[PDB]
Amino acid sequence: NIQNMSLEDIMGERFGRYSKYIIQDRALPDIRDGLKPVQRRILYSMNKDSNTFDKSYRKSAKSVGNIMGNFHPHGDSSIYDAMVRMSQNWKNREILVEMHGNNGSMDGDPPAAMRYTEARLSEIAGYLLQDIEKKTVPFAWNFDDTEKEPTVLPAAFPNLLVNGSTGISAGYATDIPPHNLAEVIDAAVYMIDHPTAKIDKLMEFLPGPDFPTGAIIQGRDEIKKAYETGKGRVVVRSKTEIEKQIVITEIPYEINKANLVKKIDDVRVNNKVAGIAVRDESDRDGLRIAIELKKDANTELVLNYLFKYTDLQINYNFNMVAIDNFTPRQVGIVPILSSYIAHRREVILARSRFDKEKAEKRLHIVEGLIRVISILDEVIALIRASENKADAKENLKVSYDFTEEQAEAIVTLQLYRLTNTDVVVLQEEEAELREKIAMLAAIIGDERTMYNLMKKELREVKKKFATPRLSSLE
Amino acid sequence: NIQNMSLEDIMGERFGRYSKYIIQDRALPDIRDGLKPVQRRILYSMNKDSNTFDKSYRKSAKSVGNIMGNFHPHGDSSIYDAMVRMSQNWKNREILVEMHGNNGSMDGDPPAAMRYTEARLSEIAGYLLQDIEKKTVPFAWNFDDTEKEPTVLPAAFPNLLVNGSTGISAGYATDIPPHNLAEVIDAAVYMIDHPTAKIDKLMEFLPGPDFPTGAIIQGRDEIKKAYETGKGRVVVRSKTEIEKQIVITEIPYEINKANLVKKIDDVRVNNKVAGIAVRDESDRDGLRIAIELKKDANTELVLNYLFKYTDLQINYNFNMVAIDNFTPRQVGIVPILSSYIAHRREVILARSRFDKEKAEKRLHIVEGLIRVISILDEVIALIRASENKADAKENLKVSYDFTEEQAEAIVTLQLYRLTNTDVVVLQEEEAELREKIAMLAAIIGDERTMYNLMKKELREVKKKFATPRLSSLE
Amino acid sequence: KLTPAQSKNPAKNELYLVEGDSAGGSAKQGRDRKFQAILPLRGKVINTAKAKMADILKNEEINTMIYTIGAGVDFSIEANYDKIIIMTDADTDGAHIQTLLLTFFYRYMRPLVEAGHVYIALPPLYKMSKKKEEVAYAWTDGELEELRKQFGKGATLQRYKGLGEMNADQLWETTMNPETRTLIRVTIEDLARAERRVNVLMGDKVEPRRKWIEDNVKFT
Amino acid sequence: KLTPAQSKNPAKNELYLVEGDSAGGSAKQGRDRKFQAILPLRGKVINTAKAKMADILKNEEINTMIYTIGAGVDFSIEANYDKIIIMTDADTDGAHIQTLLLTFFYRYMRPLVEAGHVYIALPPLYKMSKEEVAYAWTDGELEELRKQFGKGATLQRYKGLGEMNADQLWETTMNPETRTLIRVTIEDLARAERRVNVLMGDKVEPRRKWIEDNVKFT
DNA sequence: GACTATGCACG
DNA sequence: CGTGCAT
DNA sequence: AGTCATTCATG
DNA sequence: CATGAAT
Ligand SMILES: [Mg+2]
Ligand SMILES: [Mg+2]
Repeated sequence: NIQNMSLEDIMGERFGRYSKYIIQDRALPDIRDGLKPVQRRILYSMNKDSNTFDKSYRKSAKSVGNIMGNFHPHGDSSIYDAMVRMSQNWKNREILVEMHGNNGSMDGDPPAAMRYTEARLSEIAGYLLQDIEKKTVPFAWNFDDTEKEPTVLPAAFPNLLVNGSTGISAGYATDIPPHNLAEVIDAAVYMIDHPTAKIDKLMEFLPGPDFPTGAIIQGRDEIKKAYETGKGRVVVRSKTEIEKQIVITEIPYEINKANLVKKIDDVRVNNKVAGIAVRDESDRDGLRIAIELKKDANTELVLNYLFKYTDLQINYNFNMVAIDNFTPRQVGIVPILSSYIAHRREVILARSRFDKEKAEKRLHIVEGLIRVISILDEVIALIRASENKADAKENLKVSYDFTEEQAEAIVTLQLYRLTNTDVVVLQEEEAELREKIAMLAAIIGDERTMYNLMKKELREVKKKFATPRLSSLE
Repeated sequence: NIQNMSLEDIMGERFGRYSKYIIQDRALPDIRDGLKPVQRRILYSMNKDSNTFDKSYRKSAKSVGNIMGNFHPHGDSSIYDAMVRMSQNWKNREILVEMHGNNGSMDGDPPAAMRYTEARLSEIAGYLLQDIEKKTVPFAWNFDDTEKEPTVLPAAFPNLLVNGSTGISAGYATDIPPHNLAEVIDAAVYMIDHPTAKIDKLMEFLPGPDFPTGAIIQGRDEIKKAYETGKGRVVVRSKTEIEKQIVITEIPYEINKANLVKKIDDVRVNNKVAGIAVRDESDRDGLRIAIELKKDANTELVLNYLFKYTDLQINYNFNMVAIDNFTPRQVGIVPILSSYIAHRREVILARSRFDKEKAEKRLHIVEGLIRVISILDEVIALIRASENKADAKENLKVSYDFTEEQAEAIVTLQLYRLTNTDVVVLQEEEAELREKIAMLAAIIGDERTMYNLMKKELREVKKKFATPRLSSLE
Repeated sequence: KLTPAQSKNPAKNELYLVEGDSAGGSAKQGRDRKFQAILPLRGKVINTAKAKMADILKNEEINTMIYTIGAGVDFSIEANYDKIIIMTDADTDGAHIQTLLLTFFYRYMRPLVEAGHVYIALPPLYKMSKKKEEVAYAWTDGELEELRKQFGKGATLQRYKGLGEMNADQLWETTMNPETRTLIRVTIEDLARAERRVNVLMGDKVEPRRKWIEDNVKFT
Repeated sequence: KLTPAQSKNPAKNELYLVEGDSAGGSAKQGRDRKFQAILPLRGKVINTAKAKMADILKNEEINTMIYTIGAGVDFSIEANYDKIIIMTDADTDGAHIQTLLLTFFYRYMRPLVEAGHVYIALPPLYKMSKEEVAYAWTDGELEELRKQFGKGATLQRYKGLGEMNADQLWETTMNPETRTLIRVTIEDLARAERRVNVLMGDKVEPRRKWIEDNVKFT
């Protein structure tokens, strides 16, 4: 047996398969929850295993094993390395994982081996997962068909813009700068009300990136270009002070403090510029790089040179590419924001639909017990005169035409439950349910009532997690 | 602040700590279940996670992570490597782990990386764990104080002799050849009856090692020495056939088929002996090494040479050292067998004690419901006239002087349970319990009744897992 | 280091190229050592169409290949096997490596490919199972759905996320034993088309690759 | 490769010898870079009393030590630090490494040890919390800590140094103000030689006896 | 997708 | 040298 | 207790 | 030459 295939065609399929899997499944973030698969699987798994901010930490390696075993058929290092990135405040604006021990740093030192460290999900992360358990989101089978896995998260906040993301696949790469959770949500809410929103106005809310590493960002013009088109180049300058000596207390995002320092001193030794005279004195709680100068305090020339010749000033590039509709799009702020909004809509509606059914069920059951409490004597008498649990059930259905579930509920009632015969209490819950159901039915078919609830939850999230800007605009 | 210490004393403590931990906690097997800690923790963990012979396999790495996280604070490789050894039929006589995929082989090829493979506990392994859950064995806290871990296993069979063990610590090393599960248990049972047993008689039962790799074992005299003293040297010869050519179909335990083959052909090329004329033709299901000869069929001289000059015949050394009473002993068969027996005694007694309490509890409860079924009417009437579940309980205790647990049991009874008012059925269980309790109370204080039960279970285990000898004696 | 066949007979002896040592084990084990050799690579292979000459010949994995095959990069022929068989894990990362290995052969060892000596071996991804056992194999997603329909309830599904994850007997019975196996035979039916295609996908330019994706990758 | 201190001042500058890169990170991070250098080793160190000369000097980890310290193996002195501090994970495998590192210093760099320049740093194993927080260094300490915290307490065990944070490593075991160090001196020579050669020796037979007689397997 | 160095006892 | 748990 | 090769897009 | 997911 042999199938004969060409080189062109074989190369064709085999490439197409991979190129696709890479784009969707590996590198590129979903435009909805702004996560790559590994990220999502880590989050879901940790949370399912209730490994959460409020409870004790847990041996990273145990976490990694479970992810690998249940959801993610790949290297441990790929997984844990990714998990670790999510614990890095100089990398992410709003961290989704808290790790206790050594998880690297700005000097670039390598994260401690996984067998050493311990991890949990952060607080805001829970918000990414909020409502997951109330059928709010599409599930798929895992690779084994053994257990079910979310295809996207609920997403209480617009993670995509908040923590940015990068970014290397076949044919596509992505870079998305972090943003100020507060400011982002502002943009979101504004759009929720005025959908036909122009970028200029949105910019009043989201005025450009917010790097966790602080720093100065200059390039209003190109930032707009980025927000409209999806591509742009911006300038980022470390933040400088002069002491009577040059003090550095913020550096450009994605830049390596350690090497940055060597490269500067290399300037001195090569005496590539005048007054070069360089020390790093940084400790747990503050960044400090001291460039202390000699005689001819040509400092302005020296500083201006350093900006040009070293990575004290660099440019950051925007390549905002996410997966929308199962496909690679290069998108601006408007598509991201919009698509996030429309997502939250599906979420809210799906949630409420689930909540409503649950309400209606217990309601039908409560409606039931209320009837029973009136016939209790004769009801029990029947149950006793019955042969089997099942026969017991079948007799109530026949006689007092109760329903099926109503029957199981009456029958399985324990005994001390009879200690509480009181149609008032049940009636109290009955009101409660009826009011919830009617509230929900509104959201479901009330489009503006729906959008308002969105706006509220969003505002509530802003209040909880909002923080001052770290990066400045020039 | 500074504490001033000498070199002698510091070196003293620091060595003593390590030497000890290594001996007890790492290298040396417990004389009772014949396991090293890693082994035990693997077994317990897998089983607790119900990863068992009867159910589907599970991603080794998930298994490894859990062991590391809960019980075993060390390298994954150390753990998984150990787990893999336990899956190796050419290494262990009776395998305690079944692994699906590549777990190495006789050619010595390295086991597939853990992310690739899948594993479960074998069937006989369950027997090592049998009764674990009925307080049969001393527990300790894990390193974190989060969960409790067995300090030894129950041990339905004498694993120590069966799967042997080795064996490198500070001051001590161990080598213990595998044995024939059937023959071992014979020895055990005989000793159970005739404790003052001499080695000569025991030898009639356990006549020396049984290697999973088959082979020929010659050295009756030194085997006795080993069984008495704990140290001995034995000769092991590969099993040979002549075809009309030398055919090899069994090789010496712990020997490397691959290199063994090279070393033979090296004899030919170096023409170190006469008729050297060597091919390995082995496939999944059978070992075959062909040494096909030239003209002067000095074959006997050639074979006799090969035995001397290569590892076709080697000697195996006995260094039987286990941990008894928290300490290193070099022990013979008699101590091993005895100490195993005495263990099983504690197990059986502890088990029965647990079983008895459980019996007595439900019995007290059954005794209770039987009373109630007579007063059912008035009882329910009381419960209804009661305010709280708790008040409900307190009223029965006051009025019908029921007990505390009896009360919870009556009160929590669901409703369809009233469908079954029938003192006959309860009385049936009541008999059952009383008969079990009285049986147990016997074992507990009946020493021979206890030993008999041991003998039975042991025989039952022999019947289930027994297999023909693989290794032959000359 | 390689695991060679007993007989050295360039007429009927196959060289099985594998994605790593772990898979290598599985291969070596389930296999007819009379005429089957096994050569491990260390993961993803150098893009021979994106790097120069020195960068290439200097890389261990390509060099080892060149040696164990004979002919050489120029080329020349009959050494050394009448089949060079690319056997990668069943997933998509496997398909990438196939893509890379093929371009290397296509670029340098061209006569080899034109000749009809380069094969792709097609090992299972999924195995589904329901003394009485029913067992089927799938090779990609779609196949899985149909298999699932067949087995209906009860079935367990196993996915070989890497070759070292299936056993010896399995690898043999399914994908190596010539009696019951099936192989893909790679031939080039233009030259111009091949060059055209390889250079876009495997090329260095990106801009065209991207377009080729957009236009042809069906992200349904 | 090492992480050296800002000032090069052999009068007050310490060299912290660590069990690996993962721990190295924790060290480098929580630390006063003015006078604290950090030098990682790749796990268990060569038994310098069981191997020859060439085997030894040829091993990377010993050689790197010799270089970064100055003096040399003969020896000579004042380079390069007025403290060489052995800081190993808190468990027992740490204690083994301490044993190995000490014999190397004792065997070759003897003047160093006789001088009073070799230190052992004593980082926590267990931390218990109820916030009320205590630290334990070995088993026994744990029991007493457990009694104190009674119910509710969570216990954490640093199974390796890279498992505690920066602030922690500093506050507990590196900051001279609140830290405590062990200072290793030799108070015979003959006794030291005698002892080292048994434990660390090559002979086994004596070591074993030393174990039986003195290792309390309670 | 793989690899390397160390301790420890023993023949 | 290699063996089996460890760093 | 560590380490190394390779893909992929972009400046 | 990183960068961050992968073999
Ligand atoms: Mg693969
Ligand atoms: Mg350690």
